[PDB]
Amino acid sequence: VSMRDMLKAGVHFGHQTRYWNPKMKPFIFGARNKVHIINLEKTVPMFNEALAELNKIASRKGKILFVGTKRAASEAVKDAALSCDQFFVNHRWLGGMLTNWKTVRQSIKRLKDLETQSQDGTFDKLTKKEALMRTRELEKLENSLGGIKDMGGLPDALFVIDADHEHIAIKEANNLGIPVFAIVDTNSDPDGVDFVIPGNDDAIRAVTLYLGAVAATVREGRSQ
Amino acid sequence: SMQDPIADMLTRIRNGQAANKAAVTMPSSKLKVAIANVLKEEGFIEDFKVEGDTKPELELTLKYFQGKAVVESIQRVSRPGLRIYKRKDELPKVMAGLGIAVVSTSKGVMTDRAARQAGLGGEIICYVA
Amino acid sequence: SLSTEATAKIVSEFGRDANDTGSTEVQVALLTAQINHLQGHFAEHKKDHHSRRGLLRMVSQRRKLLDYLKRKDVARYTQLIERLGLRR
RNA sequence: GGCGUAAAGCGCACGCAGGCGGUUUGUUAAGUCAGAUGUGAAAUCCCCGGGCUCAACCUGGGAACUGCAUCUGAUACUGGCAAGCUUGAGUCUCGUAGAGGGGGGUAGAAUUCCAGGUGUAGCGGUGAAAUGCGUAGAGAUCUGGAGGAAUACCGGUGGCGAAGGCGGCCCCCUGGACGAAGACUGACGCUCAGGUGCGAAAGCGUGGGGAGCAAACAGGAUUAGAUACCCUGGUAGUCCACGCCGUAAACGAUGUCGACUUGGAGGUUGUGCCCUUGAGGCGUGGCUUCCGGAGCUAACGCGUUAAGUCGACCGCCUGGGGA
Repeated sequence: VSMRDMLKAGVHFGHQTRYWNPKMKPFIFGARNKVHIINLEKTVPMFNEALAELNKIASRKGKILFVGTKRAASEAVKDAALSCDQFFVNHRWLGGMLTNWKTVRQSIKRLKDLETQSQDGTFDKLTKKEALMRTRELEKLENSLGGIKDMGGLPDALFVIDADHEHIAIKEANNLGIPVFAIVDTNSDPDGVDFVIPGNDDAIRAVTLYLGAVAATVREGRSQ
Repeated sequence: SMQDPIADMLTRIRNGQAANKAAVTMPSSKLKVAIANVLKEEGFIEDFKVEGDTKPELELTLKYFQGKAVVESIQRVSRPGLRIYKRKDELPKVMAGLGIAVVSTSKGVMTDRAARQAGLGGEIICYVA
Repeated sequence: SLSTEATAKIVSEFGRDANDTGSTEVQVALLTAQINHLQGHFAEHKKDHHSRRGLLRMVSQRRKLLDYLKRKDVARYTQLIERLGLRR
């Protein structure tokens, strides 16, 4: 949140001037070497407001859903969402995880049944061909739905990295009225998000800074 | 060529409102300033200022409520190709009274309800809803 | 078109100053000089329609300037049309 | 209510009548507005009652008759008049790019033809053939000459032009566009029925010219037939001068003029700034190609060069045939 730590983390950096979105004009400070520079004076108050609303949602019995699938922010999202008893989607977002929850609930049930019969059940009726088949199905289903297995229903807030990369999740949350907290870069569309946090979403240290701040605020919210 | 500057002012307001512009600028005129006064006193624009002496430039500060346009519709009624004059008993009411109709009566430019209370008719400048 | 010296001469004899190059009299005189000069070119090049379009542009511009001058001040209009030899 | 594709933008432009017209002051009170007066026949329409036992019907009173004229005022807007102003529109200075137009000259490559040398049996053409040319020496090759037409490479969703269109090089005459900084005139403007002008190709008239190509035409093929596609020739024509014709899927199937509305990548042509580092970067105009946002659209798609939001004027459409 500290603008010095932000500027040292690489938050102010943006994409090239070609790929920019004109709707991101209020949050752009300028350009250097044909890449946009995000205005941190605009970034820190919006990030603080987003953190305040996230803390409210956490303290009011809420479920946060951390969404980010880029190879830069996958493991970071996993660590952040596990560090606060939350849920994450760090791999491919299945089209309809939220709007078609009544159908992916069955896949969650299947994943849970498979992992219980593998670990606690320990069928041992292997056949050495259906066993490896079931383990591969379990690993696919876990890489797809491993973060939201203990969610139960739809979350109350989405924290998205690279709002352009995750337009499907944002559109689903907007269809369901769930507030969206997205790290919107200079090339992304800030229309479908509620709490736009204009900052770099490609550098790894920037997303670790964002996720650490969000994890801290949601933990302090959990602990009231 | 420029044959209707009042319709041009209305079009500038409409296009600046649709583009979420903060303020719109245009060459000034007495009738433009009167219509801008009528719009400001009715609450459709925030403020207006006239800058310059030999070439006055009128600048209207557009108004938004919920990130939405305050001026939903603004149309030119009386135009150079067809002039529209109305008597006081047939003055139009926009949006069943929720909108205003800028009327140019012999006592200056005013709204349709002000011209009705004053017992006057005249040229229907525009409809603002 | 007209040379610089001929244009300067016309501006001087038809203008209220050596810099009054925009007066209606100066414009009409310059257009008349260009038309009279082009007359000889088109006597020899009767199939030059592309240049005759610019000639007719000059003619119509001079006509509109003369109409404006006659509507503005008829005395200067008469002085101009007698000094230039117009009125068909 | 419409005109990109469903019917509908004149092929393009100039322009008279007409329509509309930047901005300020004064004046008038023509349009406009307000009030009053006169009139707007009665019946009818409508409202409240009355009489027919009810109704139809009859009838009292009122409202209405949205109109016209006159008189008295108002002056915001439109109009008239007078004086202004510079931002629209033009003039001048200096340059820039361009297949813009008209006239004359010239250059090279190639096709064809004529004459000659070498040389010998084929050449040409096709899916295959044949018609055709060739022992009278073809085709091939070499040399010289004649004539006409068009300008390889450059060459490019490049440039110029109102449109149609414009392509070697040189000279002569000539129109438009754009840019820099100023000076000047001061609404002189936009559109335009009728009118006039320009208007691909084909076609027509007169006089030339005629290499190549090629309607018609002839022959050889193919075919059931083949008045065609294919082949061998070939006249008009294509070319030039001067007239006529006035039509095209004359297309962006998108009239002209002006204002406003997020962006990206290019092309072309000026101009300004900076140790010019560089064939550099950053601005600022003109024209132009592709994609795409809001918006619009029946959709396709258009999208700052709008088919978005508006204003002025014009042309056009009203089911398919007949036509």
